[PDB]
Amino acid sequence: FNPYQKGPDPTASALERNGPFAIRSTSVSRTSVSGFGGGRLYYPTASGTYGAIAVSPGFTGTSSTMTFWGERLASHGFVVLVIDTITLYDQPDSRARQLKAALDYLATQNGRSSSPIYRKVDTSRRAVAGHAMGGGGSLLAARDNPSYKAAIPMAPWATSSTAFRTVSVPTMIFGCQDDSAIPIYNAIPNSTRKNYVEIRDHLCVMNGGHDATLGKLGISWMKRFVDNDTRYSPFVCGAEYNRVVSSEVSRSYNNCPY
Repeated sequence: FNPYQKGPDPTASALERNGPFAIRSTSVSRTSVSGFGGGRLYYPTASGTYGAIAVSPGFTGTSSTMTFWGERLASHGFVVLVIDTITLYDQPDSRARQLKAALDYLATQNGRSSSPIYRKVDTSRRAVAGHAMGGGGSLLAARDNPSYKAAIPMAPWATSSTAFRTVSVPTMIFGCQDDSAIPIYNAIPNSTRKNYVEIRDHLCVMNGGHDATLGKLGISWMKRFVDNDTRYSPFVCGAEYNRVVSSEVSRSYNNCPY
């Protein structure tokens, strides 16, 4: 009995579409929060306590460019806050701090009976994700906050790959072959559970056309690590992953099994 397990036993097709949790979304206003630029909160309406995921857009990106991830993750049983940055021009380090703020905001809101997500978040199970500089942001957050359960940097950008040589959070990186992501993956300690999947734009991961495959891989990673849902092992390490990776995928690395 995994107490964090949610949703039906997984299938490829169910992971290639919006999931079985009905979700609502609300706007988090800039005026309500000091540590980030507000954003879009997606949450399963169904009773329960869920893992919390904060997702960063990249450089000049808005929460609206990442709504795919809000809906896709939340609809498979996560509370997902797609942040807007304090400015469009915020660097990775600032995106990292804003992702950490967004997760702390989710923990604070969890405890307020005023909040639609009152008692809906397991504040012990947090993950980060983001696109480009938001990817670098997610990975810096995960570096600084090893209690986090998972990171998914998608087309990650940073000024240094050696910055990630202490990452201790299970990290799935998405690459777009015709775009940095590999030096980042190589820098992560091989003692850290990690996975690289290269799709064949820079915004091939952004709201992209490989939505099916990237969504499946991403939900699977959050399930496996945020929920400890070993039902998804076939989808991140086993026969299903190997099917995905063998097809659309130019290259993949991992240190499977986990």
